[PDB]
Amino acid sequence: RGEYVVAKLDDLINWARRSSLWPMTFGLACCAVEMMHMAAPRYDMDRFGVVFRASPRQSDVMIVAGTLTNKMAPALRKVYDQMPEPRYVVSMGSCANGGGYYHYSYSVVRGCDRIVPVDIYVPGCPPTAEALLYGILQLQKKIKREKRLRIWYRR
Amino acid sequence: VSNLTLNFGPQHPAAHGVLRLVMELSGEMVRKCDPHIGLLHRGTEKLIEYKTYLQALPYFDRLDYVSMMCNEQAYSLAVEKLLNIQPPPRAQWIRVLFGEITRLLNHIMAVTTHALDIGAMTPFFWMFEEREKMFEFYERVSGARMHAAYVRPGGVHQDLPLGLMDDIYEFSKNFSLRIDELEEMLTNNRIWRNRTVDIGVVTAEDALNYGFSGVMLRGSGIQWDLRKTQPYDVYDQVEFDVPIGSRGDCYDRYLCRVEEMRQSIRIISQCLNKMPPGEIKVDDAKVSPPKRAEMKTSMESLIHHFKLYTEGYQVPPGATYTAIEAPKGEFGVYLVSDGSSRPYRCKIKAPGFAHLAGLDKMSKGHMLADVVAIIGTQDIVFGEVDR
Amino acid sequence: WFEVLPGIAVMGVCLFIPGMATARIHRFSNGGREKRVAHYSYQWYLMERDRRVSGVNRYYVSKGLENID
Amino acid sequence: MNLMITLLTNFTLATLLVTIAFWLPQLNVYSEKTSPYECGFDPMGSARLPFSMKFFLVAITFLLFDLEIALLLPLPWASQTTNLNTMLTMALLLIFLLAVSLAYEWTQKGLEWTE
Amino acid sequence: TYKYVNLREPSMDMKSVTDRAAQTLLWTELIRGLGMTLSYLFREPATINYPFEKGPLSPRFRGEHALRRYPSGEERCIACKLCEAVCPAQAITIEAEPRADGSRRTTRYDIDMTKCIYCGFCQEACPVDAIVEGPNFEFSTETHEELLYNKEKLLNNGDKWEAEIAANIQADYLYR
Amino acid sequence: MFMINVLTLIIPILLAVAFLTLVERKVLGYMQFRKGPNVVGPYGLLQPIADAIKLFIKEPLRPATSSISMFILAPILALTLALTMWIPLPMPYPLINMNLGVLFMLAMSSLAVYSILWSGWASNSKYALIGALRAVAQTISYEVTLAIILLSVLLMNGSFTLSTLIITQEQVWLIFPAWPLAMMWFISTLAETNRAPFDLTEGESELVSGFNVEYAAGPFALFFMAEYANIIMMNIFTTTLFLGAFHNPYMPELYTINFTIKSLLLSITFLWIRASYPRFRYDQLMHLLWKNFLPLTLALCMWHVSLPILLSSIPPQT
Amino acid sequence: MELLQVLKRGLQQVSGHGGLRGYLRVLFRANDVRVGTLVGEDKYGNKYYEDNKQFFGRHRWVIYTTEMNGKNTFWDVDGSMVPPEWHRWLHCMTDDP
Amino acid sequence: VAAFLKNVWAKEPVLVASFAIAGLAVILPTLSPYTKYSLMINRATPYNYPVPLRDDGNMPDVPSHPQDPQGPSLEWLKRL
Ligand SMILES: CCCCCCCCCCCCCCCCCC(=O)OC[C@H](COP(=O)(O)OCCN)OC(=O)CCCCCCCCCCCCCCCCC
Ligand SMILES: CCCCCCCCCCCCCCCCCC(=O)OC[C@H](COP(=O)(O)OCCN)OC(=O)CCCCCCCCCCCCCCCCC
Ligand code: SF4
Ligand code: SF4
Ligand code: SF4
Repeated sequence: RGEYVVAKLDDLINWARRSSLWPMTFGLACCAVEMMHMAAPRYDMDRFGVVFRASPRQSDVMIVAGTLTNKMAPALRKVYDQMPEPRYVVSMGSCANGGGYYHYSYSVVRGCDRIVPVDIYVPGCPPTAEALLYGILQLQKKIKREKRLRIWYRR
Repeated sequence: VSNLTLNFGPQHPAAHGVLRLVMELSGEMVRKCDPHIGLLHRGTEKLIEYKTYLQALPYFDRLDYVSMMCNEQAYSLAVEKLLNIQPPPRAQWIRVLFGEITRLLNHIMAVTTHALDIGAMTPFFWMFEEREKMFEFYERVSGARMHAAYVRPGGVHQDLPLGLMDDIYEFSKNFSLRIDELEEMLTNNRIWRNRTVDIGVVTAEDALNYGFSGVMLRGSGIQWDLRKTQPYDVYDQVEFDVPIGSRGDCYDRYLCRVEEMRQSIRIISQCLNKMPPGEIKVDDAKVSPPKRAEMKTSMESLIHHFKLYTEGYQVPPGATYTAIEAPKGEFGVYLVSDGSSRPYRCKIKAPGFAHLAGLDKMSKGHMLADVVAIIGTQDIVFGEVDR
Repeated sequence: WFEVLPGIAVMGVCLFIPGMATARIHRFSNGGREKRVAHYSYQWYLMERDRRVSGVNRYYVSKGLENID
Repeated sequence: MNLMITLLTNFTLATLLVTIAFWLPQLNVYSEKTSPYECGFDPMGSARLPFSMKFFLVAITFLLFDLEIALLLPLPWASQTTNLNTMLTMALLLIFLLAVSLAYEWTQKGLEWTE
Repeated sequence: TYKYVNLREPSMDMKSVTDRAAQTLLWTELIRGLGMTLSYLFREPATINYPFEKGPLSPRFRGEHALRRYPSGEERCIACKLCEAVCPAQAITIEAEPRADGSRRTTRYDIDMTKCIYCGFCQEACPVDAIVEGPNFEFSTETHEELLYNKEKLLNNGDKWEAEIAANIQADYLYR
Repeated sequence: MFMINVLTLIIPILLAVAFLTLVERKVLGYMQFRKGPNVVGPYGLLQPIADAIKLFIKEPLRPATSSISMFILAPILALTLALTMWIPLPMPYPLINMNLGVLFMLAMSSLAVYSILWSGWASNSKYALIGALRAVAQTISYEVTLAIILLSVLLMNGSFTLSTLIITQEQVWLIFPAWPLAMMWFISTLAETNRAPFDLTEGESELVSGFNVEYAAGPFALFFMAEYANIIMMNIFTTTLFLGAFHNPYMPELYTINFTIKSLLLSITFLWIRASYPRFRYDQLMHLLWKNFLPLTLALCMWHVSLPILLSSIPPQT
Repeated sequence: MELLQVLKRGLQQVSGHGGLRGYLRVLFRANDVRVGTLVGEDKYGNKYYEDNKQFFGRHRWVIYTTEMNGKNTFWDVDGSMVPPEWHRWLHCMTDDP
Repeated sequence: VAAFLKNVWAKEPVLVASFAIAGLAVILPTLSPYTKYSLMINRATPYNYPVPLRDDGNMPDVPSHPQDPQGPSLEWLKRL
């Protein structure tokens, strides 16, 4: 029986792949500062293995923080669009998660769903660094149950 | 032919906001730079026209998010000025206190992120720890972390929780030691200095025509301040002294920001010594809501509550321009009020919107690798510039 | 504070293994003692002389004074 | 031959590791291919290029200064002979000559790097 | 007053320029000063383990939007529409049909936590303190659907913790 | 038996790279007043395996290369050089004892730049080209200077053997006879690697490592590999050249221990320098080398050609 | 001379806290291994620990244990595992448990 | 001279010190007393087997038995 090997290896590539998950910080607006406080020493990211590094090609997952204007949106989807095929999007802040304090006028896009698909919505304005961190952890716990390979085994 | 057209980059790891940029250059030298601003523009001023004064205030919080209680102070001073009100003294003092605290924030950010952009991974960390202590103050004060208003027209509401000024004192005690630790971290570093010495200088009159107001005019000649010349509140009384520099060299501007942090410590101290125990909000029931004890059990307090929330206080018509000293330089809102509840047309003034327009001349003489430092040196937030 | 020093210890084992490796492997594969160093032709000549006079074809066993007897 | 075995190995492990690194990502669980890649228009990064003489000249002076460096390289063998006078004379002479080249190029408009 | 920096006379006199050739040349200030003030390393870093430890907060902190009710719960909300009227994001909805008893409550009371900026205004405006910003920040829903709250979800949020909120309000009502 | 030697040499330098990256993240962490990774495994010892197998498994990701040759050449070259550089380094015993030696390391270190020319060449992105040309420029300019230093500090050995270096070190570390040239050669070792201050970067900058560090995925775990391994090397070759311990035969692991400790501490100083100081702008760097280092190297050199004949001690070529 | 006190701190905490296997348990559970501090009013499966006040910010800490809501298992630790009142007193909201 | 050197040593210490190391490195090998020692050392190390010559019918010196002193003596190196 090889399905034991299947599930174990799943927990291997999954275990590691989630344990690191170092993203890129898109950081449009005042949610970006709070994110940096998640990178500050007190709430520090590194303990959890998340690394701070900037490039869409190295990017494991993406954090959309700040308000997404019409003018920025296409560039955003390009940054999404050159990325390692396994990828995840975490929407930070009331703005990007469905329009926040604006949701109106014109230039602002309403939600980041209308641009790219999204996984973890973390509300707050800004979401307290603890809350954002809880969002990343919950993303990890979405990575646990991926069970991606044994359905490639088609059983 | 030669030249080029290069473009921006999406983020440095600490990036606050994104610009594009188009620089027509020569071989590793920039002849023409033309920043494209307006990338992040959320259309606040159109929104404010649709929402009453008490409602539109968080816009004046988060248009410039880094420095916050300052912008609060700007809009509040505008509505008070136009509305013929004075806040009670204790309100003015608290407002000054958190004003200079906020200035300590925006300065420590500007400096540290200016380091992280250039190199120097660590000072960002050392100091933003203390910044986290600062937000630890806000969370007690206003009941939230960053954008929480805690400022109104006719004075602040919800005075300090019992035991706050002790913590304020305790931070203010050794902040001096820590900022001096930064001054050994830099300032005689051959690297940081020798990277920024003569880059992006400015002539005083030139800065006046380009309208720079802030650490720009400070560090380059032309001694000027709004704090000293046009005191807008009890911030007049307390003693302190502003720095200047004679080299106009962008290094002077740095050191001026530093010394403004230190002086901010002086102002915080004296403020902690002078605090009168008067009251929070003004006593006029129709400008600002009553506290709940009076709200209940008393009729007129209830009415003024209910209407003052639904409709909101009416402001007589007039055109005002108020200007304060915000850590990015002179900040102001131009209010236009139809006699009404809502405002009508209010255009904020972003110091970054001026300073940014100066990169054309300032960056004319240095190659792009230091155009980095040219942008980062003048405190700027592309959330404030656009609006 | 101590977080880094175990990692540094592991770097110490990790850079310290090839030294003891190569040294012990000389002191084993090459006989009881070190491998000769042939840099100059003379020393090589002496090596292959030891080789020929070993009868083992190896310069490990050096014979000895009594081999003439 | 021994070091040549070391080169055969060290070239293998390079090759092997490279191969593993190509297999596994396109041996991965699901590989999906859509997005267009525009080589397209000239201003994406930079634009065109008017390649500038400075860098090339740095390559050049890297040559001449190499040549003088390797011409100087055998000295540790030569520092011991029965003629010391001549030795000092032409070693100090030679690298002094290197420094003469450098001093000349440092006097003319060369280098100076802001242009 | 003006107190200005960098306007100074660098001494080209001897014993200053000694330490200037020493300074440029030998990197003493760089080495000693910086390398040592980083060798300041040993101070116990400030980091907190978030699952197992949590940072400080305040009784006035603003969490998520729990509705409250009286002892012997009446649905403390009167429907009076204020919290909706002062919402600076406009995100609230109230429709109130007088119920069986003749007292008035809300049929649909909704919030978009997306749109919500977490002011605190709806916490000030409620005459009876029906809605209060919770202490708990508990979030990270997997769908844009899940961030929209019915009157029902807000109730169940209120039932999940009250004596919490009762402790906060009972603490700070003297300030408001 | 011999392939056992090879494997015992090259596998531990790879493991050394992984756990090195760990120590990097930690030292920078606490240096920055914050704990490094604790939550991958205990204390952070599972972090490399994470980085390893994940960073291998993320899919190849872009673009049309335009050269199938170079793209799969450059990584193989960068590794192969980084692995064979370790051969002569003395240890108690070299594993290949070469008469010339140190200039062989110098030579391959000179070859190491084709991975940058070709790597940055096959991008098909005309910006990564320019970036690569520039990085080649600074690496090459510090291949000038360094060579002259070895050609000086060696002149107290008397031969290139790289073994006799450990014989010279017996009485006094070579740091004392020339400290300054050792200082210049330390900073020179910072040069090629482009550790801070000398690194290029993200945000706005030349972004050579933008596409260089981005592109080629797993093969970026390779360039990653050769860069860090090469670092550990230059630290070790410093530890051998400018200092060292006493070799007590019959117990070589003693010298191996002491050697190891000093080398590791030196690399620690690399990672914390990178924490410490900002970066130079590019031209100020290149002509900082041309301004000052190279002239003073010439002076110290000729002073080491003329010195040993003064004091009448000129070294004993064997 | 002084270091013996240090190794007595570590030796003490590992000895008294958890026993032989307990150090590995709590260690992989939470990479923070702290001296046993008081008791902390267990209530549900999750156990609480309030430090002697030695230092702020990391004042107090918790282990979530297992089985909450007859659902999930250990290794799933996150927020919201704390009940409301322990959410209050664990966040510095109030100094009274 | 004095002002010139003070100013070039105020501005560019690396270059002044470089010329100092240079010049002193030029002159000092001429003056120092130890020079000849190095030469006599370097000549005292044979790389090549000393090859005998027909003794009889010669002027006596550099005698047969290696102990017989008449030849050159590096004893000055034996104690130095
Ligand atoms: C008695 C007989 C004769 C005896 C003669 C003896 C004479 C001795 C005289 C002194 C000898 C030389 C001393 C060292 C010189 C090294 C080169 C140097 O001086 O560099 C300085 C240079 C100055 O920079 P700048 O001012 O920009 O340039 C001037 C250009 N007009 O550049 C700089 O300052 C910037 C360089 C910064 C490098 C990055 C930071 C490095 C930090 C760590 C450095 C220390 C490492 C120590 C080694 C570690 C272990 C090996
Ligand atoms: C399309 C590209 C295809 C090729 C890709 C290649 C990728 C890797 C390229 C980089 C690696 C280059 C390696 C060069 C090795 C040089 C070895 C050398 O010079 O060793 C010196 C040593 C001297 O010995 P010594 O100490 O004097 O004496 C011993 C005791 N008497 O010497 C000895 O002990 C004798 C050793 C002789 C062994 C034969 C050497 C053959 C070298 C063939 C090189 C082929 C590759 C060329 C480089 C390509 C670069 C792109
Ligand atoms: S959600 Fe709030 S804090 Fe975040 S970007 Fe929008 S306004 Fe700023
Ligand atoms: S806190 Fe939210 S619901 Fe309340 S008034 Fe503000 S945006 Fe509206
Ligand atoms: S203000 Fe209070 S009582 Fe009035 S409708 Fe809103 S929640 Fe209900």
